[PDB]
Amino acid sequence: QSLQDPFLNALRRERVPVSIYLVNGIKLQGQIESFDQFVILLKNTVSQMVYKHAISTVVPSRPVSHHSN
Amino acid sequence: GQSLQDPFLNALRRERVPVSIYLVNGIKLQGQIESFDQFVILLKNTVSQMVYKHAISTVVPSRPVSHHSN
Amino acid sequence: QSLQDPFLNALRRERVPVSIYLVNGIKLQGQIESFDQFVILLKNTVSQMVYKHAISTVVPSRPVSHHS
Amino acid sequence: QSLQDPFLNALRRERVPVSIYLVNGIKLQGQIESFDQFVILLKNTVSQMVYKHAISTVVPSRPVSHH
Amino acid sequence: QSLQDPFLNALRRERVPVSIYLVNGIKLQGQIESFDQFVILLKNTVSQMVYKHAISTVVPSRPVSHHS
Amino acid sequence: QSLQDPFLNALRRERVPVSIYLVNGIKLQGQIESFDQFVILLKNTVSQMVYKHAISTVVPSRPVSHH
Repeated sequence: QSLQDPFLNALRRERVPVSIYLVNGIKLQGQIESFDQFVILLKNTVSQMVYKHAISTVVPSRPVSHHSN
Repeated sequence: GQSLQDPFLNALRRERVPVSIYLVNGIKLQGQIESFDQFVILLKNTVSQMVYKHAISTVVPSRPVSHHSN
Repeated sequence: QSLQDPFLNALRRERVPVSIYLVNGIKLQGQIESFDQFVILLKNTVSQMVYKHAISTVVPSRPVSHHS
Repeated sequence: QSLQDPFLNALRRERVPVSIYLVNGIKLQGQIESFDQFVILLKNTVSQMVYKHAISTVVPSRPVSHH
Repeated sequence: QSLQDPFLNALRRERVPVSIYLVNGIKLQGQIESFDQFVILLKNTVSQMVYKHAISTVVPSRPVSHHS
Repeated sequence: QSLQDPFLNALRRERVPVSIYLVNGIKLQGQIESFDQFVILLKNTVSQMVYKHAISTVVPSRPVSHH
């Protein structure tokens, strides 16, 4: 019904490398493993739990089609 | 007042105007409002980037946008 | 009841130059056209939309009667 | 909530000079005129509306008997 | 059932010196007078009100039993 | 279903060293001692309380199962 879900779900389903930018000026990288009401797991060497409230932007490494409905 | 978010974001969208979104950390994002909902804005430029409104300070159009109001 | 609405309305009605300080450090300038539960529209050249969650303090440029 | 209203009320009544520090490191000064669920009106030369969500700490300039 | 209340109660009655670190990096000091759902009153020379939303970490100066 | 409960529980169960990056860019280390809807207890040399609203990301120092 909303946007968050399909956007993250395409990125993950596609295992596309993404960048996640934090409010503190840090730039995380890796693939979107899973997500939540509150968190995303970004997979790199380890799984890391990023809190949505500390996220500024989510930026794919390339155009991902069909981020649909 | 009334609800001002939608009529403003919608104006910027149908008119495919270039905007600058400013983050709470004082970083500047550019592009066009592709879509938006209760929590996020999709800013199309070279890709689509999901921006969380909670991380957004101010939205600025690059030129005046008519009505921008219901 | 609330203070935020009588206070802003007086600035809007009397169309006074205000300085909106944001949590980053940036000092916004201009006039308040309208507002909302979540945003203020500050005008100068363009109509720009501020989220209240990023505002620290609203300072009038000159004294305003913001009574009740 | 009920630890806050009595603290600010006491400050306001004594018209005590206070020091408001914001989540960004800036330090505001003046007197508490009014307050709300969301805002404090700190009076200086002008009345300035401060959002609580942007404040970290409110510091009395001298002791104040609260609740 | 939470940890945040037994944790602050323990520090309170024990009057152990704590260090409150703020979201921005500032370090407050003193003893925990009382507390709320939204605020903590940190006493030293004066009673200062700290907003929890601006608090990053609460670090007691000595080990404390904090159970229930 | 919560994802932050299994992840935190696994990390704690295994007593694994983690790094907690705060909304200010400072890194905290230790082991997860317990946790709340609002806080985590990071055990290092002292039992310290970290608020979740000040946490960017939680980083296990080595791969963990989190089945």
